[PDB]
Amino acid sequence: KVHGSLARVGKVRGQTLKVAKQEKKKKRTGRAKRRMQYNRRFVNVVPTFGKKKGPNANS
Amino acid sequence: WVCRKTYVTPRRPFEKSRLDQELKLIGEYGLRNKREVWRVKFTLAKIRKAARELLTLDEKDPRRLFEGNALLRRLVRIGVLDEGKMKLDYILGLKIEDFLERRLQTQVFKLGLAKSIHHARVLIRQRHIRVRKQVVNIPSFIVRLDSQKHIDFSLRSPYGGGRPGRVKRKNAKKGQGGAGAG
Amino acid sequence: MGKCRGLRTARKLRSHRRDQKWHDKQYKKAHLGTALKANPFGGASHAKGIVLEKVGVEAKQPNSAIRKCVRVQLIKNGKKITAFVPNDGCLNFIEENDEVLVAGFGRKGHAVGDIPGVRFKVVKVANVSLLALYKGKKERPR
Amino acid sequence: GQEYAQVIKMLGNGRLEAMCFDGVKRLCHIRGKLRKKVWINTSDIILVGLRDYQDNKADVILKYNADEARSLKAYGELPEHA
RNA sequence: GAAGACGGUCGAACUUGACUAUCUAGAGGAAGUAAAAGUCGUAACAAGGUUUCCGUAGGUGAACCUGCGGAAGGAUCAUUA
RNA sequence: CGGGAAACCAAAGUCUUUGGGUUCCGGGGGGAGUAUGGUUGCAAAGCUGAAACUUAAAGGAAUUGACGGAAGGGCACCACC
RNA sequence: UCAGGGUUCGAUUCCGGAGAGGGAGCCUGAGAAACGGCUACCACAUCCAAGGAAGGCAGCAGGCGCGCAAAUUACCCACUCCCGACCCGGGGAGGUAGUGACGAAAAAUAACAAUACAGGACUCUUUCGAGGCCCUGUAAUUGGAAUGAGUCCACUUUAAAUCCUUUAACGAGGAUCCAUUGGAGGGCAAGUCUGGUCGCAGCAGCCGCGGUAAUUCCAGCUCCAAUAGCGUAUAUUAAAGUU
Repeated sequence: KVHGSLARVGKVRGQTLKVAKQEKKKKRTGRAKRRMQYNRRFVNVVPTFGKKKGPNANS
Repeated sequence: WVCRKTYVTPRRPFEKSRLDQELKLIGEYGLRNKREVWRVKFTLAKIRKAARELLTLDEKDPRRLFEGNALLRRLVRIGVLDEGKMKLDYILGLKIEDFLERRLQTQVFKLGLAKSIHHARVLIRQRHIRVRKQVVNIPSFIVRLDSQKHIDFSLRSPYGGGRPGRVKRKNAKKGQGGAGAG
Repeated sequence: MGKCRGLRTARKLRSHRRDQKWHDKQYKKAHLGTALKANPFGGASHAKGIVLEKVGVEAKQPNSAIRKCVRVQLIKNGKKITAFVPNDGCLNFIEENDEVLVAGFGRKGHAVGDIPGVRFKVVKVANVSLLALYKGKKERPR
Repeated sequence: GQEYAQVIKMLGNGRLEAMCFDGVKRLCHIRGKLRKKVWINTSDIILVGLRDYQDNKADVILKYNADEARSLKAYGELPEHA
């Protein structure tokens, strides 16, 4: 009732081809970042009555 | 060594409707964080609770009279509150903006001397603003009534006079060493 | 209303309540000091022990996996306890005769998930944090 | 990449008694994809999974055939005696 | 007017039993539990093909069977003479 | 009327508009009416009554099919006659 | 811990009580059954030329052991007070610095135009089309406009210093003077992703995911939330009208 194996321990982590870090930008300091959020969310942000939309969408 | 907390988080944590409300407040009010709002939602709840207790007391009741009038007078000195209000029946029917409206940051906008709730906070936190003999760097301040008029740039920050700027003064000597001579 | 209503009857009401509190399991646990007396951890929140052996435990249906815990002798009271080793290949990081910091599931003493009869998890070895080890912030020192 | 096994006895409910050709009797658990259409027998070849766990036990993954058994001499697994 | 010293009182401590409370080792043994996808029977979900179940006693590979008194939560809210 | 989750209930009513008197038992399900001590018993047994561990549903009610070696049921030579 | 009722804790900056290795006894003195007094036994430990002899950090530091867990073998009697024969001395009382994300307060890591554009309510026009206010981004770099974090003459602090609160000389074009920690299937805020795997590794408090188009995994990308903090474990409380 245990017997069995571990041979396979860590098989996916070790098979998952590493990815670069890439990079890019810094996102913004405290209140300024809050400000960008508020303009992007609300000012931005006009929205349509498209019956809605999304934040982390592709096509 | 006595100390106390100054803010309180909301029972609950994800109520789109509340989140949007707070974000609009941060934006209008050049705020920094939710705590920044939470701190005020907290300030207000205690005031309202202070108010509600009082309002349940008998009028003329030395305790209700002596402390009610005081709460009101305190609330008015800061402009937070007005006279008809200026009784307890009106504080009960009050809100956060009314406080939020009295901080530095939004005033330095409100009379040109910033043109942004933005500009305002970096101005304040950078020492270019006195409330009359005194620099005040606390974008978080709370401008008292007859103190509204004494807010202005400071005696030396450049506007306010005084040479230029550790970066302006760099630039003057930036057209000096090369383009003048060798 | 199952409960006298006489101005006097404080003692009956007070006492009837004392009598029924028992059935509350959290209450009884506390008054019987169970945490001190039965429990492997002292009535403390964390506990450190030595690794005896590595177990591959057979996750309960409808799930199917080999679980991967160690068996640990707690230094404090020589108690024998099996503890889960979380994340991918982390067994790797604990060896027999190891030392380890164990902590509760967050289940109130009740085993977690599909993982059968295991009530604790490893947190530190190399005195050294499986998390920091798994990431590679820090190593299997030696 | 391990050896195989040989069922010796049956238990029932995700339990079967096997006898590893190497001389190790343990209780192997049927495989999930195999059990779908495979019903281990008390007399047949099988493959069970076993890793860093003393090997005292193993789980059944797939099964085998018989007719091929005569070919097993060709499988290079069983000796001139199986 | 000291050491010492007669006898006593308090009495730590020590030695041996008794007492009470709390805790704890243990070859092995027998329960219950999990539980569960196993083996042997069909005991009592469709009248489960022996209606079911309770109290109780005796007995059986095993579910269970059976007598004696209950209940319907039954398969009858009726019986028409 | 009103109650209740409903089945139902003139009491199971007068219960969030929660307060007539008093008594008893329960706090998820299993472990268990079990262990252990006390008590009563000639005996069989009865009363009081845990835990470790186990587990995410146990359970209730109504609704609907499916299905029945339940009742009235039908229909067809893929059923019988 | 907040409806109200309540619910739980309290060794711990004060008050009252108790002890200074365990037990017992006693001297002195107004006050002690005192242990930075003594004395015996009992348990412990130490020096020795072996006959002897000397000791008690639940004081301040520090050290061992223990553990989930806890700081300098630092400076001063100047403050605050205390004691003595005392204005004057003495105080690990106490202050002072060092360590210090228990935890609590303030809240930096970038603001303003301009072109440049991307856009929407407003107006004009039959439409096409154009104007227009409120502006936000988003680059393009500009352009002038900025401040301590560091660094540092001087000065302050104070017993003397440190730091704060003070400032000449320096210190912001992003590749920074470089913000984090959890989450993104449901509850639950946020990928009807791309590569990889294929009920494997893992995820998952609970329900549940993964058996080859994985929105739960493993990674990136992207996005969310709380933010100089955030996750995790645990006692306990609220939620719980499940005492």
